[PDB]
Amino acid sequence: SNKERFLTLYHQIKSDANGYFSPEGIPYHSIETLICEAPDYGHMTTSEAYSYWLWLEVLYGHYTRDWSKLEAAWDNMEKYIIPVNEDGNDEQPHMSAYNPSSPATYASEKPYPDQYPSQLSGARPAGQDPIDGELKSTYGTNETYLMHWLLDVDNWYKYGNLLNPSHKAAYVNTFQRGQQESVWEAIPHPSQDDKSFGKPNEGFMSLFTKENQVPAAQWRYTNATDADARAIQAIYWAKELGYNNSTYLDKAKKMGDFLRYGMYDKYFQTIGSGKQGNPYPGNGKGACHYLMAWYTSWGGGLGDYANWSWRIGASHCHQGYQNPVAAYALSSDKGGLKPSSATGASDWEKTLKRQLEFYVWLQSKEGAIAGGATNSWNGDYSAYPAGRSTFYDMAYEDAPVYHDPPSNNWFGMQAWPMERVAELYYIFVKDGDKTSENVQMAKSCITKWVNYALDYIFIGSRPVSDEEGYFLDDQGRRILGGTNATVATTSAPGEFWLPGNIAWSGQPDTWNGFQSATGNPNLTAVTKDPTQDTGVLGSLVKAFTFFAAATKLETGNYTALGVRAKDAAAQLLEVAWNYNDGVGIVTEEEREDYDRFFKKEVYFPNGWNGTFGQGNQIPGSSTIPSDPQRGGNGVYTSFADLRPNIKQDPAWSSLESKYQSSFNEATGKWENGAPVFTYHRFWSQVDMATAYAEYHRLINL
Ligand SMILES: OC[C@H]1O[C@@H](O[C@H]2[C@H](O)[C@@H](O)[C@H](O[C@H]3[C@H](O)[C@@H](O)[C@H](O[C@H]4[C@H](O)[C@@H](O)[C@H](O[C@H]5[C@H](O)[C@@H](O)[C@H](O[C@H]6[C@H](O)[C@@H](O)[C@H](O)O[C@@H]6CO)O[C@@H]5CO)O[C@@H]4CO)O[C@@H]3CO)O[C@@H]2CO)[C@H](O)[C@@H](O)[C@@H]1O
Ligand SMILES: OC[C@H]1O[C@@H](O[C@H]2[C@H](O)[C@@H](O)[C@H](O)O[C@@H]2CO)[C@H](O)[C@@H](O)[C@@H]1O
Ligand SMILES: [Ca+2]
Ligand code: NA
Ligand code: NA
Ligand code: NA
Ligand code: NA
Ligand code: NA
Ligand code: NA
Ligand code: NA
Ligand code: NA
Ligand code: NA
Ligand code: NA
Ligand code: NA
Ligand code: NA
Ligand code: NA
Ligand code: NA
Ligand code: NA
Repeated sequence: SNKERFLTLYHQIKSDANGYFSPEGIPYHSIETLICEAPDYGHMTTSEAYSYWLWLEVLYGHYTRDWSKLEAAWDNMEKYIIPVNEDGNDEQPHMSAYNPSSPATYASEKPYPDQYPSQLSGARPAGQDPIDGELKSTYGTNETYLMHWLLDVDNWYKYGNLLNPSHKAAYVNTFQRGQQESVWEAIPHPSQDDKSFGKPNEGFMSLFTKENQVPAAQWRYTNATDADARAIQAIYWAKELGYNNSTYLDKAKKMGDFLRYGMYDKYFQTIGSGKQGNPYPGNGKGACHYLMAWYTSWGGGLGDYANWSWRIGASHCHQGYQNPVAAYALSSDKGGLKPSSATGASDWEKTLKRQLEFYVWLQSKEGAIAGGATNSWNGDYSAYPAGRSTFYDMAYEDAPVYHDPPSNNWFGMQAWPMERVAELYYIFVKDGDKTSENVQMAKSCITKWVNYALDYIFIGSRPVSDEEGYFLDDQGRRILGGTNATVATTSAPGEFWLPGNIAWSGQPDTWNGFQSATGNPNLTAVTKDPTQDTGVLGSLVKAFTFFAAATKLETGNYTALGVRAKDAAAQLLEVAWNYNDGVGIVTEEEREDYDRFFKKEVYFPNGWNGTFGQGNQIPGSSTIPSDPQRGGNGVYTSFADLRPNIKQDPAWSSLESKYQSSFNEATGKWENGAPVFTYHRFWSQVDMATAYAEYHRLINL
C-alpha cells in the first residue's frame, strides 16, 4: 500500500529516535555529520530542508485532517531561519535606512577565489529598486520575509547567534567568491559579523570586498530562490487539499511578494544592457528578468554608527531553480496565493510565462534541460561572446553560477524542475486549461523530457557502462546523447539505476518564441554515470506520476507515454521499498571527491590573519602559496585544517585512514577504492516519502 509506505516513512523521519531533527525541532541536512556537498557539514541545515519539511507536513496533514504539524513547522521556520523577529531584537537592523534609488555598491565577480577581495568601486551605479515602495506600503515594513539559506543548527562553527543569543542555531554564510569557489573552498563565517572573530578590526568582510576604510560591523543574509518557492508550492497544495487558515496562507503570500527580489539583476542593471559590455541602470522594471535568479541578498550595519543597508538581486539564472507551480499559485485566482501588493501577482504572472519559455528554450535536441542564462557575463557585465545565444537578451550559460562542479551536470537538476513542470501540466488540466500557450509549453516540455528520461531508468536490470561513466549499447559503443538511446542491460532483480550526470555541449538557438522554436539541433546532452540516488528516485517518481495523471485528465485515459510513466513510477516505488533500513530508503555511494577534505585549496589573501569560529588561527601555518595562474597572491590551507573540530567526528578516523591507504596525491586518483557512505539526507527522504504519497493520491485514487 503506497499510503501505508508514505505513513511509515513519515514516522521514520519524525521519530525522536532517528535523529533527523535537532533537540530544538530543526531538521538537519542529514543524520550523519561527516558529509560535504552544498552545506559543508551534515548538521547544518538549509532553507531547502525546511521547504521539504513543509511539503512533508502538507501531505501528512491532508491524510490526517490535522494541520497543526504544518503550522508548527512554519512557526519553527519563522523562529530559526527567517531573520524577522517581531517581538525581540531586530535581526535586520537599519533595513529602514535602505536606499531604493541606490540599492547597493557595484563590485566585480572574479573567475577564481584567489582574486578576492573585490573592490567596492561603484563603477556601475546601481539601478532603481521598483518594489521596495510596494512592499513597504503593503506590509508596513521592508524587513525581508525570506529564509536565509544556511543555519548552523548545533553551533558547530561556534560563532553563536549575535542577534538572538538564546538560539543555538546560528546564521552562517559560506560561498562568497565566484564560480570557482566549490563547497570545499569556502570559508564559513557568521551572517552577523561584529568582528569578534575573523581578522581583528575587520571580521571576515575583508576576505571578500575592499573598500577605502576598515569594514564596519555588519550583517547580511542570502536566500535560495528555489527553497522559498518550494515552501510556497507546499502551501499551494495545502490550500488545494483543504487548508484554509488565513494566518499562514497570508505568510506564504508575503514570502512570495518578497521573493520577487529574485527577478532583478544583481545591481539593477537593465536586462540586456551588458551585451556589448556597457551596462546601465534600470528604470522602472527595466532590470527585471522575470526569472528566479540564484539568490537575493540583503545586509546592513550593526551598531549605532552604521545606519545603512543594501540589497542585490542576481544576474545568473539556473533552469533548475525555476518553480512555476509557485508562480501560478502567486498569480491566479485558482492558484490562491496572490499577494496584496499592487503588482506582486502580475509580476508572478509574467514570471510563470517566462519560466515556461526558458524551459522550452533550454531543452536539448534529445530532451534534457540545459543550464540557464545570465545578464552579467563573467559577473562584471562583460560583452557576450560573438555568436552566443540569448534569451530575452541574456546570454546562454551551460553552468550557471558554479563551475566546480558545473552546476547543471548533476541529474538531480533535471528531476527537480521537471517534477514541477509535470505538476503544473496536471494543475493546468485539472483547472480546465488545455489551450493556453502556457499549458502547451509545459506539456510539450515535459512530454519530451519524459521520453528522454525513460531511456536511462533501469528496474531489475543493470545498465552497462564503461570506466569513464558512459552508457554502452549492445555492440559496446558509447551512447553520446541522441533520441532513441538503447542502453545494454544485464538481469539484476531488485536493483534500480538512474543517471547521475549530463555532459553538455553546444548551445540552444537564440529564443524567438514558442511558435519559432527550432528544437535546438546543436545542443546536446550526453547522459552518464549510472547510480542509485534515492532522492533523485523520489523526485523522478513524482515527475512520472503527475505527468501520467495529467495525460488521463486531459484525454480520459493514460496516453502511450503516460502509461509508460505510470509503470515506471510504480516499479521504482516497488523496488525502492527494499532499500528501507528502518530509518530511510538508502543506498551506498562512493565519494571520490573526499580527497578534497585534505587538499590545500582554501584561499586566503596575503597579509590576512584572524580567528576562525572554532578558535584556530587562520590561515595558520599549514599552507602552500596560491597558484599564480589564478591571479591572486595569498595562500591555500585545507578544508580540514580550517575546521579542526572535524577531527573529533566519529567518522573522521576511517576517512583519514582510507585517504592514507588509497589516495595517490601524485596522480590525484583513488587506487584501492574510494570512500563509501550510506547517508540519510532529509530532503532525499522527503522526496521518497512524498513519492509514495502522491502515487496514492493521483493514481490509486
Ligand atoms: O553608504 C552607506 C555606507 O556604505 C558602507 O558600505 C557598504 C555598501 O553601501 C554596500 O553596497 C556594500 O554591499 C556589498 C557587501 O559588503 C558584500 O558583502 C556583498 O557581497 C555579496 C556578493 O556580492 C554576492 O555575490 C554574495 O552571493 C553569495 C551568497 O552570499 C551565498 O549565500 C550564495 O550561496 C548559495 C550557494 O552558491 C548555493 O549552492 C545555495 O543553494 O544557495 C546559496 C544561497 O543562494 O552564493 C553567492 C555567490 O554565488 O553575497 C554577498 C553578501 O553575503 O555585496 C554588496 C554589494 O556589492 O557593503 C558595504 C559595507 O561592506 C560603507 O562601509 C559606509 O562607510 C557607508 O556609510
Ligand atoms: O546543489 C544541488 C544539491 O546537491 C545535493 O547533493 C548531491 C550532489 O549534487 C551530487 O553530485 C551527489 O553525487 O549526490 C548528492 C545527493 O543527492 C545536496 O544534497 C543538496 O543539498 C543540494 O541542493
Ligand atoms: Ca575551484
Ligand atoms: Na526569526
Ligand atoms: Na554537531
Ligand atoms: Na535570544
Ligand atoms: Na535553540
Ligand atoms: Na557547490
Ligand atoms: Na566591507
Ligand atoms: Na538550492
Ligand atoms: Na488564524
Ligand atoms: Na501579511
Ligand atoms: Na497566472
Ligand atoms: Na521544447
Ligand atoms: Na526522446
Ligand atoms: Na553500470
Ligand atoms: Na531555441
Ligand atoms: Na553522491
